[PDB]
This record gives sequence, C-alpha cells and structure tokens, in this order.
Amino acid sequence: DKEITVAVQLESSKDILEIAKKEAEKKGYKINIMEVSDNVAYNDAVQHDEADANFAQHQPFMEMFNKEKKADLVAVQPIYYFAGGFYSKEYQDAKDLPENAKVGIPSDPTNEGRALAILNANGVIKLKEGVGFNGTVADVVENPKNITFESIDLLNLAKAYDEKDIAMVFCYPAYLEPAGLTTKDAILLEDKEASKHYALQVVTRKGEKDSEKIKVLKEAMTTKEVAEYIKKNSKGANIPAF
Amino acid sequence: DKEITVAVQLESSKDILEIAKKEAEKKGYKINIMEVSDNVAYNDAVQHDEADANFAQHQPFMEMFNKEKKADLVAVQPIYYFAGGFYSKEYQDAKDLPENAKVGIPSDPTNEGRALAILNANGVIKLKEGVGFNGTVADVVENPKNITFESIDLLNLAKAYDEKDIAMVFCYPAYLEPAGLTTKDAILLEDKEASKHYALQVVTRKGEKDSEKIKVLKEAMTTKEVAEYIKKNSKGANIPAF
Ligand code: NA
Ligand code: NA
Ligand SMILES: [Zn+2]
Ligand SMILES: [Zn+2]
Ligand SMILES: [Zn+2]
Ligand SMILES: [Zn+2]
Ligand SMILES: [Zn+2]
Ligand SMILES: [Zn+2]
Ligand SMILES: [Zn+2]
Ligand SMILES: [Zn+2]
Ligand SMILES: [Zn+2]
Ligand SMILES: [Zn+2]
Repeated sequence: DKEITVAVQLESSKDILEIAKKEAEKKGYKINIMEVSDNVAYNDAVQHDEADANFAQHQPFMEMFNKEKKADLVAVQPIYYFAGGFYSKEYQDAKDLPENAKVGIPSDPTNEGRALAILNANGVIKLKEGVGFNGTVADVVENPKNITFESIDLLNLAKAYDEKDIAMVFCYPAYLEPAGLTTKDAILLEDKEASKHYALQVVTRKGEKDSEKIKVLKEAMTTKEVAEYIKKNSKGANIPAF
Repeated sequence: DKEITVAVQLESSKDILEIAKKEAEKKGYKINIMEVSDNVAYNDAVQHDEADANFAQHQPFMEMFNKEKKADLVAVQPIYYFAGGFYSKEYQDAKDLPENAKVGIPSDPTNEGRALAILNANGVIKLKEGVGFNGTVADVVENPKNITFESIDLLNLAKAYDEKDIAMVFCYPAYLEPAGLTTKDAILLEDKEASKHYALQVVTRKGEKDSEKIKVLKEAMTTKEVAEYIKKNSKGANIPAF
C-alpha cells in the first residue's frame, strides 16, 4: 500500500499537509487528509488503524490520550512551536500586579500546566517541587500576592484581556489578533525550550514508527517549502521545529 | 444580602431559572442569572464566591471538578433527568449486532462511563468488577462480539447514527430530533435509577448548603410550575426529579 492517511483538525494543519502531499506524490505516495472537528477523533483514528498518522497535537497532549486509552501513540517529528505568554492591559510587568489580583489561565489541564510553568519560571508563584509542566493550581506552594487563578476557556482568554477585574491573562499568539496584540506585548513570555516541549508533532502508532509510509511523511513535512509556509502563513507566530 | 447569583450554561437552564426568579421575587429575593458558555466557568464561579450556586451539571460531573480543584461543591437538589440509550439504524436489538461491530460512545470520561454502564447492565459487554458508572473501554473484561468502541464527540453522535460502518450509537434525547428519533426507537434504554444518578442538580459550596439563600433557591425551583415547564419545554424528554 502506497497511501498515507493523516488525520488533522485545524485548517492550518490541513494546509501544511497539502504542501507535504505534493512532495509525497513525487515519491509515489498518496497522502489522504482526514479532517476532524474535535480533539479526540484524530487519536481514535490512529489508535484504530483508521489513519496512519495525525498532525494535530503536542506530545504532552498525546501522552494524556495514551494514559486514558492504554494506547501506544508516539511522537515522531516536531513540526513547529509557538510562545505562550501573559498579557496585561494595565500593568507593565508582573512585579506590579496588585495584591489579590485575578490572573486568567486556561481551564484544561495540559494548558493550565503550561501557563503555571511560565509563572513558576518567572517567580510569580512557586509550584511544588518537581511538578514541572504538570502543575495545577492546587500545586501552588507560594503565592506572595495571593493571586486568584481564574480558570478560563482557551477561546475566552483574549476577551478576558479586556475584563476589568482580570489583571493579566495567558494567551497564545493565534488568539492575539482581535485584541490588537503581538508576543512583543507579552509581560511574561515562555522560553524557547519550554515552547519546544509543546511543539506540534507528527504522531503514529509505536509499531508503525519505523515504517516506510511514516518515513516518507516525515521527509515531506520537513522541507524548505514547509518551513517557509509555516512562517509565512502564521505571520511569524509559528516557528519551524526543524 | 437578598440576591442569589446562579450560574447556567444552557438556554433551557436559564429558562427554568427565569421561572424560579418569579417565585423567589415574591419571597423578597432577587435571582441574578449568570450565563456562561463553557463547562468550567459555572464551577469556577461558585468556587470563587462569584456565584452562589449553579444549575448546569449532574453530581458525577461536579465531583470531577472537586477532585481536580480540591474544591468543595455539593449537590443540593436534583431537578430533572433524562434517559441515555443506544440507537441502531440497521439492527433491531443488541443480540443481532455483527461480530467486530463498531459502537459509538461519548468521548469524554463521564459520558463514556454512563454509556458503558448501560451496555454492562444489558450484557453486551462485561466491565471489570466494581467500576460501576466509572468504566472506561480499558475496563472491558468480556467482549464476546469483539466490539470496537468508537470514541465520538457528544455533538457528533447523532450523525454517527447514519454512518455506514457504525452498528449502533449512544445518544441523548435532546440530540435525536434531526435524526428523526425518540427514546421509543432505542434498542437499549438506560434504566430510571441510572438516569437519576445523572440528574441535573442545584450546586453550591458545602459551607453554603444550609443558607437561607440556597433554601429559597431550592424551594423556587421545585414548584408545580417548574415541573410543568420542564416536561413541556423538553417535549417529554426531561423528567422532573421532584
Ligand atoms: Na471576572
Ligand atoms: Na467510521
Ligand atoms: Zn487554508
Ligand atoms: Zn523532494
Ligand atoms: Zn473565578
Ligand atoms: Zn520537554
Ligand atoms: Zn532542520
Ligand atoms: Zn429560552
Ligand atoms: Zn410560592
Ligand atoms: Zn476509531
Ligand atoms: Zn447513584
Ligand atoms: Zn416531589
């Protein structure tokens, strides 16, 4: 078989895969792009051999699926990353935050940990020893300003920037446009090594990781043409991980 | 203070609370309805004293929030319940399912357990001893037909009914309309005691559960007028739990 079914969720992932599909066809392979509209479907597909791979998540998100489903997905190639950050409409820096400030963070566990790791790295709070990227609010062990962490859906974080009683909010570069911002406006920015931890990955089953199909897929997704697209199409926000 | 802030997500919950708001006003209380658009916000609000109560979830869903946040929410009054069920476009009953059938179940843990409990109760599969309503696919210990469980977003379950390679799918009565069905068409229907386990509840903080505000709220949400609305507005699908 010379067909490679890759499941994706975002239009951006589909568009990246369309570039790869051009290249793979020159090597005798047909990439079929399976489009899905929720964050489980692309993993279900690969788990059940309904897709050969997916391009939709970072490794930490994948590992949550494996643990829940006792599945065997592996990340085989990082493609791009971006910088999480905190944004404050009224304050210049994190030292200025008011006592009992409310701070907006993502409501889902993976992104909560990502946001809290940035605060921990910057001394805003201290997390319990060793929790790393898996911290939750309950792991806060020092909170000098008595910050209240407001758990906010990813989709509502940009709006929370303008909310009067929210001192600062976590956001991703994709969501900064309507609010009039870039990562240049961030008062705390995720360091590059942490962003690479969350790079979007090509994912497949463990047993398939060395197959010819996956080799062709990796090779077609890591060319100059893909790197240039990633940068251009994201307006500089997504950084190629190769 | 004579104001009661109740957070809700669904328009149906808001409409039920508007009836209650009429009654509470006659007892000297003003109910403020806080509308939210995701499944965390209503719990965050009550956790942080931003709302006095919420009306949006069942107790099992609430208990997941408590465990994650080390929070202290309690369910104080069930309001209505409905029957989960399985629906099959091509088969009359569950004994007829083909070998290696694909069966659609909800992709989120709480609803996965609810769906699997129905299969377990009806002998379609057997779950590991004692998992009750918290089963996952990994807890299946007997699977005579070698069913593959397709993990499908709640919003996509009704469509999966018409999917050629899906033998049967779990669905809720709210989602049956476009597909042309009622619970009468169910080939397996959740028993009443299990549906009551998942009754939508009035929820508050433990420390507030005996307060005058919560007493007035419970009383205003459990009248004849509310029961009739629940039944009429749902076209018979929601059954009052009082
Ligand atoms: Na607020
Ligand atoms: Na299918
Ligand atoms: Zn496009
Ligand atoms: Zn080439
Ligand atoms: Zn809050
Ligand atoms: Zn790492
Ligand atoms: Zn490189
Ligand atoms: Zn209405
Ligand atoms: Zn009365
Ligand atoms: Zn599947
Ligand atoms: Zn029960
Ligand atoms: Zn009664």
